[PDB]
Amino acid sequence: SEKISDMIMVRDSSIGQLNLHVGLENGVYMKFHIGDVDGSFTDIKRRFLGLKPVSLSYLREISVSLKWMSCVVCHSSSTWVSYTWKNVWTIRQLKDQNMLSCSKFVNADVAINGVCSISSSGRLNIGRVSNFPTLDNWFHVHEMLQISTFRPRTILSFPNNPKSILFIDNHSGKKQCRISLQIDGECLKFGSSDHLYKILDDIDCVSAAIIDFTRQADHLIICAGDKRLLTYKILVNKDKLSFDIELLHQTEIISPIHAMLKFKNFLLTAMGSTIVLYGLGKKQLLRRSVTQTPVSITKIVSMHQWNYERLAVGDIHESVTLFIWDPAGNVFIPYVDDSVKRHVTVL
Amino acid sequence: QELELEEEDEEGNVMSKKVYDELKKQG
Amino acid sequence: KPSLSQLKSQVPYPQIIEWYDCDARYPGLLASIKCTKNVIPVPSHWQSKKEYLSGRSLLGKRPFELPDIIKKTNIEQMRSTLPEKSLKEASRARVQPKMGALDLDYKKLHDVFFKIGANWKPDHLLCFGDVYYENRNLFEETNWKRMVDHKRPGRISQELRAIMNLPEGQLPPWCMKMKDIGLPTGYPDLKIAGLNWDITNLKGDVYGKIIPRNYFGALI
Amino acid sequence: VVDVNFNNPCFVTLEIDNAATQLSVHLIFYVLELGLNHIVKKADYLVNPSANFVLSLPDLSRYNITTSLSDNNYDADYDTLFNPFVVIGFENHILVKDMNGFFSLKVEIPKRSITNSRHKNVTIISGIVQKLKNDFFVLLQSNHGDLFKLTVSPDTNDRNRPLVQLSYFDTIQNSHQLHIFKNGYLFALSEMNNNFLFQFEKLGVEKNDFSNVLTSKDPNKSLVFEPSIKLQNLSILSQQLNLNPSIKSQIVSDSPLSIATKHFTNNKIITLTNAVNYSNLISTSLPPNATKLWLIPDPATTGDNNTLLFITFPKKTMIL
Amino acid sequence: ELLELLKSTNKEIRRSANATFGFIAEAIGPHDVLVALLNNLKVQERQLRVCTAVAIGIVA
Amino acid sequence: PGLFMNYIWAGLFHPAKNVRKAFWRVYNNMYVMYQDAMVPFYPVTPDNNEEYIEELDLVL
Amino acid sequence: SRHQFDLIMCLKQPGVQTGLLCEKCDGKCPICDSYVRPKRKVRVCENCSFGKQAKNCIICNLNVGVNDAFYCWECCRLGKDKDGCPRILNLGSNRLDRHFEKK
Amino acid sequence: MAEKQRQLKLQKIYKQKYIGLGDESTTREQWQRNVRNDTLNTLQGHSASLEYVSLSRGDLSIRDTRIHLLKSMSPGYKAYLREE
Ligand SMILES: [Mg+2]
Ligand SMILES: [Zn+2]
Ligand SMILES: [Zn+2]
Ligand SMILES: [Zn+2]
Repeated sequence: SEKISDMIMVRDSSIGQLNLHVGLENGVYMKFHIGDVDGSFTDIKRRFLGLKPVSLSYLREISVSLKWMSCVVCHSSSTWVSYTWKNVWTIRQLKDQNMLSCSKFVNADVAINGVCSISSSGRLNIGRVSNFPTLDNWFHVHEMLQISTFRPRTILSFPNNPKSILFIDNHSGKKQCRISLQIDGECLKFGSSDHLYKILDDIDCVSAAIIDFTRQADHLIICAGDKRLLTYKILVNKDKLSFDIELLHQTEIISPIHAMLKFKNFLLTAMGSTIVLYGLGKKQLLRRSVTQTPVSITKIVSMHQWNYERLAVGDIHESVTLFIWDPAGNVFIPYVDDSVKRHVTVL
Repeated sequence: QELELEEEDEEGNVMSKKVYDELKKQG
Repeated sequence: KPSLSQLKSQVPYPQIIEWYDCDARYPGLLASIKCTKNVIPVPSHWQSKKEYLSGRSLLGKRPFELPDIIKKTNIEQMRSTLPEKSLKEASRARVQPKMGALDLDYKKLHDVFFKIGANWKPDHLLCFGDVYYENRNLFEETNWKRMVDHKRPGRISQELRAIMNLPEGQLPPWCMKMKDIGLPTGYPDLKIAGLNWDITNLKGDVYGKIIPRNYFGALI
Repeated sequence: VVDVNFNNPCFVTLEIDNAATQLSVHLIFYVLELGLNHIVKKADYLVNPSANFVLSLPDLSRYNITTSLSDNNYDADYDTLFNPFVVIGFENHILVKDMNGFFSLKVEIPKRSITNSRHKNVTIISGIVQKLKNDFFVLLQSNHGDLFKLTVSPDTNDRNRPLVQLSYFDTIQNSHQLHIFKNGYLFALSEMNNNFLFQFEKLGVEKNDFSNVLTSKDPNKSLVFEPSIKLQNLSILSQQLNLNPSIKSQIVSDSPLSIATKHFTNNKIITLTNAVNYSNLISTSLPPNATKLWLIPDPATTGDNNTLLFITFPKKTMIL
Repeated sequence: ELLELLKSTNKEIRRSANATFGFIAEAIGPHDVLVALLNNLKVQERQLRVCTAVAIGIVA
Repeated sequence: PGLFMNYIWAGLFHPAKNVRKAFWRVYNNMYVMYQDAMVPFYPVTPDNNEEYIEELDLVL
Repeated sequence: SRHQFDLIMCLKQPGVQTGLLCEKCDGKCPICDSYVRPKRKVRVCENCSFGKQAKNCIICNLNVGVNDAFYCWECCRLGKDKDGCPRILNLGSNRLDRHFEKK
Repeated sequence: MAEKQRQLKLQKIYKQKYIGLGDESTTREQWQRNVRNDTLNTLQGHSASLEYVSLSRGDLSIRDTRIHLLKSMSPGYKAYLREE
């Protein structure tokens, strides 16, 4: 179709097939099998890489297990490495690294899989390429006897920042709770201290949620197992690269909560079979809306929302029921349910 | 054949909708 | 043995409980099973001592009628089955057989099932709870659902125009009463020519009118 | 199953009666008679209802233990000689018992120094037998993860009768199974997360040490131990990273797909990524506009690791 | 003639005559064979009607 | 089995014996085909069943 | 048999040997008596596999058997291949009554 | 009479092979004992369903959870846990 921006011709000494690797101006990478004796072009491969036109380069003998393989890195809006393993063609991205051009690199120090390159920021840098996603290892798994007293309970994400993630663990014996906060890809320190976590005492979280009642602050709501609902305030320091947690108040609830989410501006909990919508007040949480559910809904274990209008409610034994928000009525109205008994975990 | 309104003095937590709408008329 | 009102207080749907449910060996187990969500009741001709489908309604059963897509093959004209040849002529047709008694187009036969009607479905398919009972008339019901869809307020068909003595271009004879009483309550948004819609729209069979995202993984 | 050494295969079950009014657990022995081609129930004992684990030991007459009440197992008739023993696990103690009913040797499980009052009682969950050259030792494991060593001894003082001893061995993670290899390796199949390959550094407590050893001679003595934070009898050779149980997850990135989780046992953040991994060793500043790069082996110093690197700018070219 | 052979009291004869309607229909087509089979469904006898019902599913 | 059995539950403990013979003959076919698969669909609640397994109500 | 209601199957735990059909019964499912699409071979129990009877057909019980018996596809979809030994033990009144009227 | 005699004879063989068949005079005590014993087998038997129950009970090992589900088939097990 479009004008070629780069092209490279490679023979794999393993198979003996000739491959023609072509990059285009619209960010599309193509690959060709060249017939040897005649020269016919077979087995057409195509993948859209990015916005920039595709630049190619070639890496002679890189190791897969960390058997020889050759790979062609593909340069565009992002980088892609394009290899063949066990006669399966693979094209995957590279871990957080834009490259303008790329070449192999060998020392006594860096014996295998070394690579030197010019980054898009403009710096020249030496590296290793390590874990190629084959079909038996699609994911690269990054991290005396090593046993913790704390058990992980829930992982949360901030509403406005997609990159920040909050972690909550429970102590196995002492009714404590620790909280970690990893912004972007690194953990933050607690206040001005040395540690990377804050331990809350006399709390174990059944469920939790991070909710922005207003658009400039973020709040952690914990549901404790003692029928309490606790509000904290998350204060990330940004330059000291630290967070803080800070109690606001404690609110009493009738029943345990297993599902809670942000519904437009408030906190939407399910306690037992009751759907309760809460607003932030400065002495306690304030319940703005209370809806009772149909009779066969016994516990709610899961809910989800579609653009602050519809509500999908999941019962422990029955199934899904769908509700619509009545703004004038200030309640949720049920309008569909299911024919069989489904024991919902997540919806 | 128990909702809440926040009294501006903040201690209105233990009240009601219907109590707060009466105090719209007293206020 | 519990009484009937005693048993009705234990359940959320006391209209499901009847008098013979108190003769159960376990009325409390029986009554809670019946009021479980999505449990369908026992077919109701258990009480009767006649015979399932032995009533008078079966006298009026019509012959089978082909789905309308299959009528396009034209088999009904070539073999007539609704109401000949002597025994000598049948005997003579075995030693001298006639060929091509059916003139069916083979490309039309295949394309009925696979091209024209790959997405064909019958108009009535009983839903989850709809259990069949003896005097049920499914023919009336598909006629009634089709009667609701095509037929609309704001048009009157030619068949009724012959009966009413109301030809086209003409205000229907309750026009004056809706000038005296008013517009229909059940149609807030009905615009009628001559009351709240222009009189030059009073045109043919129409005099009035109601004037008030793709799914995940949809096929391209 | 019992190791019967080509005689008649035998096996032992723990069984409860599904219809009976009171909870009662039976210990049952079954012998396949190959001469008659059928399974016979040999023995049937009532045991304490907290029975939850059974393990078969080796033929004890090989190790000079006298398995009959007779002081010498020299009667040499076939019925008297075959008498297998098994280990039964209970709440807070163990038994070794006889097929022929002669013995019932009770030893209590050693109890930990700081016990959490939430979970009351200790039970056996897995075990393994390894034959030594003139001896054997049985590795038992509790639901707290403590590894215990059991030994059965000839008891020269009394009548040459069997004698059972337990000691603390090490503490590992709770396991479904244990396998010992002939090279002296131990494989533990964990119930949660990572798998482990160990090796035997020491063989544990010697039988003479009276202070650290419970015996079946006095079957009511208790022994408090403290678990060791470091492994004294074993060392780790390998782990296998397992994500089981994964209870909660978020998606960090969409291009390429990366997910964040926690490791349930050691409480670390785990990130699974569909990218090819890059490790930045060193980075250096460069003049501003650069486009392309070449690496060509240095022809000057032959048989040497020297290399030429060419960087090109739109006006200029650099050689290095 | 195979149609007259279906009245046989032998089960091999009826079973292999029904196989033969398949081979004849693969050569000369379904619809000459369908008409003779459909008209054979009007007899009183059950053996004849059950063997022509087998043969129609073979032709199909 | 879960959607089919919605037609069957009501007749298992009906007052009439003829209702109850016909419905247990269907239950027994279903049970031979699905002993393990019927388990999520039994109409048993804690009010209905004295010995109801409390492990079914646990949330992880 | 699907047709004669006085015939009695064994239904014991199946063994390792295979049940045979005669030339008159060849190609039939033992359960539903269907002539088409065979899926899995038939295994008979130990007692049905001993002696002079083991050579006989497992459907009609008198003639000598030559080929193997198969469950059809639809009996394997229903699980009826796992119920037990599908061998008929008695002869049945249809067989018996012809034998004594004739001589 | 012979078609009715088969279905009587086959009801006994299927009731011995598979425990939980019934007919028309099954007590609720008999029926509910069947439903409980089938459900406890499933919770014990599928290994995801073992881990779900063992974690949320907060048990000390997964094998302690398997013996709790298998002893619960016994009618005298509620009284055993109550006599501790
Ligand atoms: Mg409810
Ligand atoms: Zn048999
Ligand atoms: Zn035969
Ligand atoms: Zn079959």
